[PDB]
Amino acid sequence: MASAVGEKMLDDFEGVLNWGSYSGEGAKVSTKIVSGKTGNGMEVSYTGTTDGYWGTVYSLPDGDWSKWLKISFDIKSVDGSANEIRFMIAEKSINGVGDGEHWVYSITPDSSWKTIEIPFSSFRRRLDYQPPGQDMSGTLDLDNIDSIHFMYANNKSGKFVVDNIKLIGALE
Ligand SMILES: [Ca+2]
Ligand SMILES: [Ca+2]
Repeated sequence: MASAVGEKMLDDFEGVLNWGSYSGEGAKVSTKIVSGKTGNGMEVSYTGTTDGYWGTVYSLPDGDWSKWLKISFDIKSVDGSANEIRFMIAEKSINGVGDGEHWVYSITPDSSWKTIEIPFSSFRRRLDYQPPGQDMSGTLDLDNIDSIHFMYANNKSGKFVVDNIKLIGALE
């Protein structure tokens, strides 16, 4: 730890890749490390179909960040396209099986680097799909997070880079 601003880095891609990519049923993925907005970055590549799927997954060491934190990441498009993607956040189960609640938000990139900061206040529940070992609170609980997922939100192809994935929070 360093005795400064409440900013907490999560990932910055300066070491070996540590994310869980997947696709299927006529949809496809490809993924590797690159040069990023700072030092190294990660680049992903996707191919869609109307009923197929693609995504990639991060496993947190620490999963409470309530009272005042926001998230921030840097992103840029390497197809030039403004492809529609979504985040999904899984909450902890009160039973200790699977997940407790599923929360979503859709976003779009640009052809130059963008610093996407989100206050967590923009997310909603996944409406047709939720887990059985649930909390069902209608509150996204930054006391008790389980995992985070990047996912398809469209059926076309696309390619992009990401870096600088952190929590932010100060008086400024
Ligand atoms: Ca970096
Ligand atoms: Ca909840």
